[PDB]
Amino acid sequence: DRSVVSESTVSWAAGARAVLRCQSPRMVWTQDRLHDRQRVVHWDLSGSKAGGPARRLVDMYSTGEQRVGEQRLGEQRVGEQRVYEPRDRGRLLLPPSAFHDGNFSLFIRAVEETDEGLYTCNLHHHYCHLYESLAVSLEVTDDPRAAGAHWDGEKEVLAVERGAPALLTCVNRAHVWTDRHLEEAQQVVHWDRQPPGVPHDRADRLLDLYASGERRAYGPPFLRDRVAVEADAFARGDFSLLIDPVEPADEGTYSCHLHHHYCGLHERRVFHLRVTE
Ligand SMILES: [Cl-]
Ligand SMILES: [Cl-]
Ligand SMILES: [Cl-]
Repeated sequence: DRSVVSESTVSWAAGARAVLRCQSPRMVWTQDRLHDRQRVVHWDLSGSKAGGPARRLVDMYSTGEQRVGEQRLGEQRVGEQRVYEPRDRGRLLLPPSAFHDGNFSLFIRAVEETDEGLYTCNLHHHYCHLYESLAVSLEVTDDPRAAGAHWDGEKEVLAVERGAPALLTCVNRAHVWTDRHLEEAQQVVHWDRQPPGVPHDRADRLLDLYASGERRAYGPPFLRDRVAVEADAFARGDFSLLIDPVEPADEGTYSCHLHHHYCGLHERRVFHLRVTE
C-alpha cells in the first residue's frame, strides 16, 4: 500500500549521499492527447428499502465536443443533466449551470417511498483525478409535524412529507470544480531550505523544476555542485533531492513544494536534516 510522509527528521553522516524522498503520482506529466478535461457530478442512492444495490439517480457533465453530423465544431464546457430512470425525468433536478458556481444541490419535486435512503453527491475530475463526496440522509414521513432538517454533526438529515418536495444541499465552490480558473501553468516543484530554528517563510530557494524539463538552481557553486535531482523527474513523479556529499553546514529544514495550481494541488514535504560526525 502507498503512504505519504509529509514531514520527517532524518540524520545522515557527513560525506554521505543523502536522499530526501519527494514523490507524488499527481505530479506526473502526460501528453495532451490523454487529457480528459471533464468534470462530472452524480447523485447516488443506497436505498434502505432495497438494502442492497446503490443506484445512480442523475449525473451532469461539464464539457463536451459539439458536432453536427461528421463535422466536429469544437469542444466547450456547457452542461446538461441526465436521469437514469425515464420515470425520474422532471422529478429530479440539478441547478442550471451547476458547474458555474459549484451548486450541485439535488431537487426532488415530489418524494416517494422509494426515495428513502442515504444519498451521496459525488464529484469527479477526470483531468485532475479528484474525487469528492458528501452524504445526505432522507426520511419520508406521513406526519407533517415531523418534516424538517438538521445537521447531525457530519451530514444533513432530511425528513420530508410524502409527496412534498425536497432539497439535498451539495455546494463546492473551490475553483477546481467551478468554471472559473486562472490560465493553467505547467506543474512546478520548488526545493528550499533554511537553518535550524527559522520559520518556513524565510527559507532560501534551492531548486526549481518545471514539467517541461526546465530547471533553475540557486546558491553558490559549492552548494549547486552537491545538490541535484535525477533527470525526467516529471515522467515518474519523483523529485527526490540528492545531496552528495552532505556537509555539516547542510543541517537545517528542507522543503519540497509540489504545485499544480489549476488542480488545487499545493503540498509540501518537510525534512529536518541532521548531519552527524
Ligand atoms: Cl460522430
Ligand atoms: Cl410513496
Ligand atoms: Cl524533469
